[PDB]
Amino acid sequence: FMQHANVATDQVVMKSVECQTEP
Amino acid sequence: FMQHANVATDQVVMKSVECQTEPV
Amino acid sequence: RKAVIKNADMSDDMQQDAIDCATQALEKYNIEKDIAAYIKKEFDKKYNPTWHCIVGRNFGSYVTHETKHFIYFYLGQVAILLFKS
Amino acid sequence: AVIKNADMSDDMQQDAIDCATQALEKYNIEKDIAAYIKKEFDKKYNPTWHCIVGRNFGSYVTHETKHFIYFYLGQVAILLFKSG
Amino acid sequence: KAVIKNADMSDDMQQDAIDCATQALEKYNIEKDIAAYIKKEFDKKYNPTWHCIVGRNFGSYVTHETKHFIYFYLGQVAILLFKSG
Amino acid sequence: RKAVIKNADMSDDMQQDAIDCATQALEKYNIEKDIAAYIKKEFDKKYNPTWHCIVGRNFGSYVTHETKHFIYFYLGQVAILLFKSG
Repeated sequence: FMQHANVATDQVVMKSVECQTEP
Repeated sequence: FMQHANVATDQVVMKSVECQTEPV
Repeated sequence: RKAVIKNADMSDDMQQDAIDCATQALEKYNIEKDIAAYIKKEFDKKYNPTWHCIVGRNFGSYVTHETKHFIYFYLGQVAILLFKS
Repeated sequence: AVIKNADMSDDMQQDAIDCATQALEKYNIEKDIAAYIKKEFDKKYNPTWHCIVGRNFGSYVTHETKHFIYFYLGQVAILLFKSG
Repeated sequence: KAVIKNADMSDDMQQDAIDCATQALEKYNIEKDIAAYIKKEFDKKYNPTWHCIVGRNFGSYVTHETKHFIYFYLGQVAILLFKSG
Repeated sequence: RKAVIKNADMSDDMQQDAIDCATQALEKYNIEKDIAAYIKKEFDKKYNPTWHCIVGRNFGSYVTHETKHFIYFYLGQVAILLFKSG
């Protein structure tokens, strides 16, 4: 029998963020 | 017939750069 | 995005179908693991088992494929390896 | 050595790791590392093997039973399986 | 008025960067929102991952993928846009 | 010379290290690009590539960073953005 494999490299969780300097 | 394949991803070249805003 | 064929041992029609199928996959998924699953499964139905697919930005490979059943190409920044064995 | 997924005998699992350790010592390029491992397993355990070496990729493959391994060696991920 | 101080990028992308930035300044007043618009647009158009800085007074040291960097002014406002990851 | 952390996704030790490194940077350099270069280079060495640093008094930003590798803070009147991506 043949088996299916679904593997991938480790995922580095990413975050997006806003920054604004004060007046 | 079976063929062999030897391929690899392109190297992603990184560059560093300085930036400075103009004097106001 | 833009399709760029680096290496191919495959018919012109099949090559284009691989690109089209991969184009659909990127529109459907963002995860490389899921994108590869779609492409492999699609080619198993259309052109019979057994296909294998690798999707990513950084990898090297050494594989054996059936003649006229191999393609290696980019869609934007993503590399796609697709072959039958 | 870190085994992420495996459907393979313990002796072969150990042999794949050993072969990959040798590969890393000889080569620095992923393309060469994969080539060494594939050829080695084709010689030892008959065709047809396939090998993927890299840090960023996703995959969906079909393998013969008891002939599949996916693991890390340091910072490098290695996929090895038999199909055909 | 667009003034390019430094650039490692294709001419099409550069022009697209300026247009995209031009739209942003017309729509938003807060620099962070201007940067958000430009970043999000380039992530969709030219794949992740982009980063954008918008302001009149800052200095920076960043690492970018080759042919994916631009630094320019739109009037008195400086815009840094680059891809890394 | 008062350190004020506005936003952070980073370990306390790294955060404290970011402040210390920036304090050294301000003591050594006066040009904002040089201050940023010092901090970036130092964090690339200590905590692996790839870091990016923004130093200034007036800017807004939208960036993407790896988890637990982001800090945005002031040292006195100067704003410093430091994050890892790639």
